[PDB]
Amino acid sequence: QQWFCNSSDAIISYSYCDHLKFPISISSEPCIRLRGTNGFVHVEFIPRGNLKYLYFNLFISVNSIELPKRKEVLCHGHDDDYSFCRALKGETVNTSIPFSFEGILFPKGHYRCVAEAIAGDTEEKLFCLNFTIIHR
Amino acid sequence: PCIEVVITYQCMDQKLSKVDDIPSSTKNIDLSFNPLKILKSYSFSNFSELQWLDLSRCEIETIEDKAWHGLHHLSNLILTGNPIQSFSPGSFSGLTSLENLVAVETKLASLESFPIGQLITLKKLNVAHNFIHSCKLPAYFSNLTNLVHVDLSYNYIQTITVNDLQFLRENPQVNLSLDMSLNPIDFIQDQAFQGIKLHELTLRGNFNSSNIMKTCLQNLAGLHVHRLILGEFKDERNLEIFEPSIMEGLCDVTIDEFRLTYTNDFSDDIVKFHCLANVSAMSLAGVSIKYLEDVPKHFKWQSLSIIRCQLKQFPTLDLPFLKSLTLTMNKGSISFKKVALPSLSYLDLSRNALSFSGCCSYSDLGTNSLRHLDLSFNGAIIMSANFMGLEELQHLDFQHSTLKRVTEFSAFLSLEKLLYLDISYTNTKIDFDGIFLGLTSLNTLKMAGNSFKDNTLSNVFANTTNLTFLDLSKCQLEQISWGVFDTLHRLQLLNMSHNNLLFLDSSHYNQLYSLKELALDTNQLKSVPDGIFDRLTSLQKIWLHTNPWDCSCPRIDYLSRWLNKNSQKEQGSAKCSGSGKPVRSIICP
Ligand SMILES: CC(C)(C)OC(=O)[C@H](CCc1ccccc1)NC(=O)c1ccc(N)c(CCc2ccc(O)cc2)c1
Ligand SMILES: CC(C)(C)OC(=O)[C@H](CCc1ccccc1)NC(=O)c1ccc(N)c(CCc2ccc(O)cc2)c1
Ligand SMILES: *[C@@H]1O[C@H](CO)[C@@H](O[C@@H]2O[C@H](CO)[C@@H](O)[C@H](O)[C@H]2NC(C)=O)[C@H](O)[C@H]1NC(C)=O
Ligand SMILES: *[C@@H]1O[C@H](CO)[C@@H](O[C@@H]2O[C@H](CO)[C@@H](O)[C@H](O)[C@H]2NC(C)=O)[C@H](O)[C@H]1NC(C)=O
Ligand SMILES: *[C@@H]1O[C@H](CO)[C@@H](O)[C@H](O)[C@H]1NC(C)=O
Ligand SMILES: *[C@@H]1O[C@H](CO)[C@@H](O)[C@H](O)[C@H]1NC(C)=O
Ligand SMILES: *[C@@H]1O[C@H](CO)[C@@H](O)[C@H](O)[C@H]1NC(C)=O
Ligand SMILES: *[C@@H]1O[C@H](CO)[C@@H](O)[C@H](O)[C@H]1NC(C)=O
Ligand SMILES: *[C@@H]1O[C@H](CO)[C@@H](O)[C@H](O)[C@H]1NC(C)=O
Ligand SMILES: *[C@@H]1O[C@H](CO)[C@@H](O)[C@H](O)[C@H]1NC(C)=O
Repeated sequence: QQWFCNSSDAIISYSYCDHLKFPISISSEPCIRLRGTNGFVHVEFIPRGNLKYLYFNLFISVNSIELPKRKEVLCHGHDDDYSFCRALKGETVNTSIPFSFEGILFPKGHYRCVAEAIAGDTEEKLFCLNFTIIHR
Repeated sequence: PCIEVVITYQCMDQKLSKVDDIPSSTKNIDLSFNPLKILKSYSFSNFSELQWLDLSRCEIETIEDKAWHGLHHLSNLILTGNPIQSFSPGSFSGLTSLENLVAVETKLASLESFPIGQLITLKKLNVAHNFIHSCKLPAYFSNLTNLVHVDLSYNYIQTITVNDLQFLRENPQVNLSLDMSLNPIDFIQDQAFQGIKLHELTLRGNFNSSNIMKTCLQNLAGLHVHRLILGEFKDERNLEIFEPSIMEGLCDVTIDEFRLTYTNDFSDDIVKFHCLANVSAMSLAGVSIKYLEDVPKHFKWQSLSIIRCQLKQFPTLDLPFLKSLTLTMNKGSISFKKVALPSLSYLDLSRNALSFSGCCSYSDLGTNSLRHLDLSFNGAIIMSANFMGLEELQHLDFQHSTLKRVTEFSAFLSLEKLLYLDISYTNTKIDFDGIFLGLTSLNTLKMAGNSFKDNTLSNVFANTTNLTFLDLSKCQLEQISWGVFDTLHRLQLLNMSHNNLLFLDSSHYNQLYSLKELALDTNQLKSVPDGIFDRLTSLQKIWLHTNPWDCSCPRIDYLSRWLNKNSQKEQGSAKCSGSGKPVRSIICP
């Protein structure tokens, strides 16, 4: 739904979770190649809460097999690395995040990853994405 | 009067005066710590096939002639601590086929009057802790064509001359190892080692001053050693200082393997001394080395071994021909640091209390030909890659190390050629069915001492078809999911003992066509489904003991009858709860 791109070895799309449809625009330049990619994530949204303590709950399934729940912290709340950790509830966020990954072997098939963004100070969900990766 | 062990009789410290209640078929007799005082003749004639004779500390002062008649098969004779001193001619008459003579602390004074010239089968000669003052390799050594080791440790040898080693200069075809340790050597004659070839030369604890050692190593010139061993002991004379220049003489010696043991004084420069540049195997043991950096890139080391040392930092290594790296039993704790060893095929980093953050992929090692990785008995090993670049790996050992994050992805996905994996006692709680994806060649999976989510054996072996050995003992298993063993058509040993299983299910074992050994002991089973073992057509050994079997009839009918017909297969004894009666004895009406 919300956004799709296909790279040399991957079809990558996402949509909002069924239980949470708060809007957010996330794109990738270039389209993620699972063999290894350097680039930027483009994020553009108005958060429903402060990002001072932003972290994520990641629920990953690989070829329909469930991986254990993960928790990943982006903003620790003190001298954080990203400018958007300063953003407040209702403030426009438009940013490009450099990312890079290589050297990992991804299994063939399709993965599901729902990423749930939480404001750690309120424990309230800010948004929720439902990624769908196809590795060919 | 003695103690029958097996064929093997143990008569140690029985206050015996002489060696007769022993069958002629006996092959091992330990007679030590008995006041024998004399070895009279004819004595061992009735031991036609005696192989091992131990006469240590027997207060023997006299060996009569033909005292060893009838021992046409004795291969090991041990006479340690007997004050016999003067060996008569023919003292060793009759001892054919003997290959190991231990004459430690027998007050022996020289090799020239040691009547061993006729023991053509002899291979090892230990004459340590005697009074030998001379290094002369005697003339009759030419008949002893099988002698390959002579131990002259703890004697009074002060000098090595050219004529002492005359026997080896004349016979370069001889393969000999000499142990010179604990000898107060202070002079080696000029050229004394020219044209001399030795397999192993041990020179530990010989030198008290720096300059006597430097002088003596200079006169090693011309020697060819396959293995040279240098060092000192904590409870002995030591060098006040050990400067690397002491080893200048080693540049005239051709050394294949160099081995440094404990030295009271040590500097990290000693191991990088330039005369060691062309050594092919370098080894440190008990060395107080703290850092190993800046090893010259032209060093030709092919193996490197560091045991029981004191490295404060993980070594930075660029040795481009190093094929084997061993770093074990290191004191303290260290954290793994990347290396670039493009020839590395064997890596043993076990027993170091080592932490490894980033395991594992090519960038950690810089080799494409690694086949053996032992990270066992270490600290925390944080998994973050799945062995890209390392697909040639055949042996992987994590035993007793704290694996982290291994259940949060397919950490072994690249290891399609792996044959042996050991994650036993790694504090792993498995809650991911794809934990063993990629291990399609695996033969041996040892994962004892771990646990499973909800104490349930999940479908983790769906794509480990070639498993032949699976140890799941001590995983606190309480039940097994349906179909977990459907694919293991080649499994030969299944150990599920020391769990908390309350029930079995027939279907789990219906396709173990290759199963030879099945261990179900020390669980909580009270019964088994009828016919559960009926398709195990390859079964040879089964363990069912230490289970609270319910022997009420007709419930225990199948098992009692099966255990009786297959009584040769049961190891241990499955017992009825309450009475302790063996289950194979129950006959239902
Ligand atoms: C296979 C797919 C693409 C579906 O998912 C991933 O690739 C995931 C999810 C990425 C993602 C986020 C947001 C949206 C989409 C995708 N990324 C990792 O698992 C990972 C990343 C960096 C690491 N350095 C490690 C190291 C192992 C590790 C394991 C468990 C853990 O809790 C922490 C680290 C892992
Ligand atoms: C760190 C950032 C975010 C920049 O990039 C990543 O996260 C990338 C994937 C980015 C991506 C996002 C969305 C869609 C597609 C791709 N991934 C990893 O870096 C990673 C690292 C170590 C691992 N050990 C694993 C493990 C994967 C794995 C999981 C399960 C499994 O069964 C097999 C493999 C991954
Ligand atoms: C010379 O003799 C020594 C024995 O003193 C041989 O070395 C041994 O080699 C075998 C394998 O061939 C090993 O199992 C032993 O552990 C070795 N012993 C020692 C003390 O190193 C050596 O191979 C012989 N040299 C030859 C035959 O050229
Ligand atoms: C199954 O696993 C158990 C425990 O993991 C093995 O038990 C050991 O057995 C030997 C021989 O009796 C003992 O010396 C050890 O002390 C035992 N270990 C423990 C922790 O009890 C058992 O041998 C395995 N059965 C096999 C491999 O057939
Ligand atoms: C994600 O989408 C899939 C279908 O594409 C759906 O089955 C699943 O329930 C969704 N998960 C969430 C958390 O919305
Ligand atoms: C968001 O930032 C990008 C990068 O500068 C810019 O091109 C784009 O116009 C911005 N969007 C808005 C709505 O300002
Ligand atoms: C044993 O050696 C001696 C001298 O080394 C020699 O004279 C004698 O012939 C040898 N014994 C044999 C060949 O049986
Ligand atoms: C050690 O050297 C000292 C002189 O420095 C000497 O007196 C002593 O005899 C040497 N050790 C032995 C065991 O002889
Ligand atoms: C080691 O080998 C090189 C090359 O054969 C040679 O030049 C050198 O003299 C040898 N000995 C050393 C470096 O001590
Ligand atoms: C195991 O590998 C086979 C290979 O074809 C694959 O078909 C199967 O889906 C795999 N099992 C899983 C993913 O559970």
